[PDB]
Amino acid sequence: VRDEVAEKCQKLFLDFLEEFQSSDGEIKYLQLAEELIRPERNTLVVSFVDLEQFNQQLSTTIQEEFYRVYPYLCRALKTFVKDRKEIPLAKDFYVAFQDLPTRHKIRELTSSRIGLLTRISGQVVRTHPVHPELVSGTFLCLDCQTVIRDVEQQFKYTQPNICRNPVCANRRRFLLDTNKSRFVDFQKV
Amino acid sequence: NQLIRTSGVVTSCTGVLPTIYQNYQRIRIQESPGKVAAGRLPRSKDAILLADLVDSCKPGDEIELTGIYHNNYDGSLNTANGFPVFATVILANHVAKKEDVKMITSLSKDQQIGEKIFASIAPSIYGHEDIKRGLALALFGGHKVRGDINVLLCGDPGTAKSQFLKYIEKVSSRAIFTTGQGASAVGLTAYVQRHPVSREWTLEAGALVLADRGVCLIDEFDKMNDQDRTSIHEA
Repeated sequence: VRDEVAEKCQKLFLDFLEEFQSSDGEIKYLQLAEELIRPERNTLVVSFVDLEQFNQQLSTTIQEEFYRVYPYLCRALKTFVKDRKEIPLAKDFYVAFQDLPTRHKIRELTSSRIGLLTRISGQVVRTHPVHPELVSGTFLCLDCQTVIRDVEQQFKYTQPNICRNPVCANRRRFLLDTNKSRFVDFQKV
Repeated sequence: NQLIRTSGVVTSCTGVLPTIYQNYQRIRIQESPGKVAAGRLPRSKDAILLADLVDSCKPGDEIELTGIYHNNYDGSLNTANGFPVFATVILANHVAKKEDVKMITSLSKDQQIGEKIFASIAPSIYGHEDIKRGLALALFGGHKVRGDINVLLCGDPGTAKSQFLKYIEKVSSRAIFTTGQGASAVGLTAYVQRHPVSREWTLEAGALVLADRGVCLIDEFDKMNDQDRTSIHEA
C-alpha cells in the first residue's frame, strides 16, 4: 500500500525530469550536463506548473508530506546519472524553481501547519557562520548488528540495549563515523 | 573524506609564545594568491600543529600540501571558537625539507620593442614624469644587498589620484589595501586582545611575511591609528 505509492511518486518524478518540449533527443541532456558539471554550479529547474497539470495530486501530496518526501528525494532521486562510478563521490544534489506563480500569505502561514510549503520572504537578520556539530550517523558494529534506516537523525543516541558489549556507554569514546554521515553544509538565518 | 592535493607556504613559527590546549598550536595560512580572477575573497585556511612540525618549518618554502579533510570538529564541548565556511579540521601531512616564458624571452632581448617600451609605461592617465620613474623602479624592485623605495604623491583623496595606486594591482602580484584602521585581519601591525579562559593568543601574520622576496603595497598610510605607529616604528 505504502510501497506502491512511494514507488509511483518517484517514478512520476523521474520520468518528468526530461521535458518533451524544447525539441527532442539527447542533445539537451548533454547541454545540461555541460552546464552543470563543468562549472559545478549545480543549478537545475523544472516547471512546477506543468508537473501540476500532469498530476495535481502530486502537488497536494508533496504539500502535505514534505517531511515524508525529503528523505526519498534525497536518496532515490540520485539515479539520474546511470553511472556507478559517479554515485559514491556525489554527496548531495541541487535543484530549484523560478517565477513560481503560486504562493501563500505569511499571515495565512500559521505555525499550526508544519509540513506544508512556505515562501522565503522577509528581511535577512542574524547571519551565522557554519558550525559542524554532530547531526546524524551511527557507530553500530557490522559484526554485531546490521544497519537499519532508522537511527539518530537528531542529536539523540541509540535507544536499544541489545548485545551489551559496546552498548555500555559509561566511558568516553570518540569513534566518529566520518565515512557514513550527513555532513555537507548548513547554517541558520 | 577524500585525499586532497594543494599547495601552501609556511608563514611563521611559534617558538616565541608561551593542559588540553597545550597539545596543539595555531598558525595562519592562506592558499589563494594575488590575481585578477582571485578578486573575490576566498576562504582562509587555519591549520593546527599537533606538536609534530614545530621548529622544523622555515619561511619561504614553496611547498605542496596533501591530505584528507576530515571534519573531526573537536569543539563538540563548545568551549572554543570555530573554523570558517570550509568547516573542517585541517591536518598537515606534506612539508618539504632540504612555454610562453621562452617565446617572450626571445622577444625580451629584442631591441625593436626595447625602444618604445619607456614611451608607453603610463597610458592610464599619463601622470607626471617623476611618478613613472618610481613605478618603473618598483616594478623591478631593486650579501646584504637590500633596499626600500619611498614614492610620494601630492594630491587629494577625492580625485582618483588617491585611487591611482589601485591600478598597480593589475600589474603587481601581491597588493592588499589597508584603508587604515580596520583593515583585512592583520594590517601589518601587531595588536593584542583579551581572550577567554581557553583560547590561543594570536600570532599576527602581516602581508609583510606573505610577500617574502615580493612586493607589498600600502594605501592610506597616514590614516592609521597612533597606537599602531608605535609598534610599527621599530619593525
